[PDB]
Order: sequence, then structure tokens, then C-alpha cells
Amino acid sequence: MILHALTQYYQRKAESDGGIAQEGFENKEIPFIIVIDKQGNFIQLEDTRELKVKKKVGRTFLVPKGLGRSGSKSYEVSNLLWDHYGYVLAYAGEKGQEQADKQHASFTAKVNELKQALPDDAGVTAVAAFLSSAEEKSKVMQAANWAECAKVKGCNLSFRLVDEAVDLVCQSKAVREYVSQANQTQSDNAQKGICLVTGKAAPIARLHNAVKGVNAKPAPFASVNLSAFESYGKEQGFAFPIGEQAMFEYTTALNTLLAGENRFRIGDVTTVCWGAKRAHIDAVKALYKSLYNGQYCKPDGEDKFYLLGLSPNSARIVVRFWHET
RNA sequence: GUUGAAACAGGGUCAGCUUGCCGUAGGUGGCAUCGCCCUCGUC
Repeated sequence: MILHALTQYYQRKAESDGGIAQEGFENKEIPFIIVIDKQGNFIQLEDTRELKVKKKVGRTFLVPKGLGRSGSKSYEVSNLLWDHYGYVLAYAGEKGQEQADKQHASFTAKVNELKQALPDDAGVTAVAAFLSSAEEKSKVMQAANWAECAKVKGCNLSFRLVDEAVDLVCQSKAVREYVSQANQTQSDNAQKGICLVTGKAAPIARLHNAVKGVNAKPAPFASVNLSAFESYGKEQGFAFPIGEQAMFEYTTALNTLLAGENRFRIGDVTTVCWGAKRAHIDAVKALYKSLYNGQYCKPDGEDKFYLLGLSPNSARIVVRFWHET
């Protein structure tokens, strides 16, 4: 019940309305947010950081799910609206040219195909014309707080249109349906069942998503690579017959659990905990309020469900806690 | 005779380079074994 209980918990937290991913999204921490108008025109380089003692990468936002880059020719991935700082302005402080310009080309091709596949929106058109103007992207570097996003690497950039100032370009009721259909019709034409945690059909989720929060890099939880990690010659990903509608759910659940109030590490291991809500545990997650008060009592309402104490390493996630009691 | 196969915790490194328990000092200023008794009480 590694991902079975996690899937059941996600099916409980998703239908509770409390800031969680769905279909094909994920709560990503975007540092600097770019605000424009209706037709390109870079007009604001806003930043929403300043949280803890260290300047985190901005607030959390429900962006489309990351397709999982990390590779040589990594520009062939080309995410939807959110990516790296070399996919928007083709800038590279330590990445270099050529390799970063092709990333911008792939990103503008992606936004162009999204525009031609979903027109009349006053949102995707702005980001599509912003990358094909060749006069505002250079102005982005000459903003007001641009000298701060260059000293820190891994700066994610998002787009926010005008007449909203609260919803990103990937938040209006238009591209959300496209992203939901991508993980419903496009991401369902592959290998058949049977699933691993749901027992139903579901396509075999090849190339599992990456979990951000455990390690410095988005470390994938369960992912088979190399060669000896195969059972019967499944060759990368097919070793675990896990469906998309469950792998995505567990990855998004680990992402939401590695960035909220339940995220706390005792020492080189993040021992995140949760409950069944039928959460309100106030026992394991209550290990960092203010000055450690006395909240332990006996109200005959001790919820069940175990806790997953996972630890990072290089880019994998190691499981060490397993106890239903 | 068609069934978990492959796994190293290691490659390896002086806990010391070192340090006076020491300058510090009267067991003493001071007190009768005595105030007392036949080895014959017998021969």
C-alpha cells in the first residue's frame, strides 16, 4: 500500500477544496511573476517572496503539471506556460547561448501551437505574441528588480494578464480544460493495464513525475532507469504498472505535502504526516508552532493512517517509515 | 524443469600540535602518676 493509501488520501484531500492540484496541474513555487497586458508588452516584473529566514522561490500557484525534463537536449520537452528563465527571455547566466536559445524556440513553438489549438481567450495570445515581438523580451532584463533574479538560479517565470492581477495565464477557464483533456485523451493512448494501486485500466505511466521539496532538485519518488532496474525487460517506466491517474495523483500529493504546514524535517529526512479526516491530527504535524506548547490530550478521536518519513539523497527518494499504528 | 537473477560500505585520514599545582604555613601556646600501703600477719 505504498501508493494505494497515498491515492486514497489524495482522493480525500482533492474533493475537500483546500489548495491542491487536479487533472494535470501542480502547486509550484514561482518566484518572480511577469505581468503584461493584452498583446505582449512587458509591463511588470513582480516578485512575491520574503517568507521565512531565506528568500524562498515566491508563493505557490497551480500551474500545469511538469512533463519532467532533466536531459541532454532538454528543450525537446517544452513545458506549457511555466518553465525556466531561459525559456522566456532566452537568458543564461551560467547555461550559455545556443543551448538556451533553442529552449526559447521550443517554448514559443509550444505557446504558438497552444494558441492555434485554443484561440479567442485574451490570454494565450498575449504570451504567444510576446515571444514573437523581439522588442519586449530584451526590455524584461532592463526592469526594476531584474538584478535580483540573476544572482539566484532556478528562477521560474510565470505570466499574468491584465484585468485580473490574481490569476495567471494558466488559470482562466479556458486552458484549464485543455490541460485536463491532455491527461485524459492525450496521456491515455499507450500501454494497457492492469494498474498497480487501483486495479482498473489506466495507461502505464512512463517517466514518472518529479517531486520537489525532498531534495534540492525535483527528485522523482519512484522511477526506474539505467538497465538492471527491470523485472521482465520492461525498459524504463513499465516495470511498475502504475496508471497515470494514480502516479500523477501521488506525485501531486507529495508535492503538496512537501510545501505546506506538514513539511518538517527532523534531520536529513522529511517526516511528513497526514490523516484520514474521517488533517486534524494535531500530533505529528504539531511539532513546530511557536514555543512547543502542550496540545496532547485524550478526546477519543485519534485518527488512523500512517505517516511517510522519506529522505533525499542525490535525486531519488528513500522510504524508511512504514507503520499503520 | 519455464521463475529475484547483479549488489562493498567503502576507497582513508596521528587529536592533538602542549600545559610548574604552584608561590603558603609553629600541632600548638601547656600539665606532679600522683596524693598511698610492714612480706610476713606465724617460726
